[PDB]
Amino acid sequence: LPPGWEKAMSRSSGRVYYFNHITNASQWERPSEPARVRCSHLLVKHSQSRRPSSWRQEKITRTKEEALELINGYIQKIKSGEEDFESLASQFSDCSSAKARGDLGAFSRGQMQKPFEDASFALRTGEMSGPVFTDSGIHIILRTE
Ligand SMILES: Cc1[nH]c(-c2ccccc2)nc1C(=O)O
Repeated sequence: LPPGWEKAMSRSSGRVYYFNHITNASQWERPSEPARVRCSHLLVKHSQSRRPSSWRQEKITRTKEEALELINGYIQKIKSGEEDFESLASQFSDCSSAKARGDLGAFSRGQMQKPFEDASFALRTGEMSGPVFTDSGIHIILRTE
């Protein structure tokens, strides 16, 4: 299986699924290095973020756990097709890239927070991460190129 991916057992179904420990993605289907990738993200900040402030809210007070709960709700809606990623990034991301539907442009290794970068380089084009934790807060990442 590709970088980060491991086979696991579903705790509800007893069905096998696949989990990626670098991107925190999980899916039923079995899965399948560029100098550069392009990603969008949706950032949810919490009270322990390096800067507990954003365009959305002068003082961020939600807890880390309450942030993870928001992130998980947004991932469920994205995966159900109830909302799309760009639209949740625009409305709800605590990063100023929200104004570009979360798009960060192309970057190479050596530029982003390491957990952010490793998750980005382990997604294939089109794929979305699970919750990715950095000092900025909690991220959903979409690799677009
Ligand atoms: C406002 C913001 N954006 C990001 C970020 C983090 C990883 C990748 C791209 C942007 N960090 C922050 C921060 O305020 O800490």
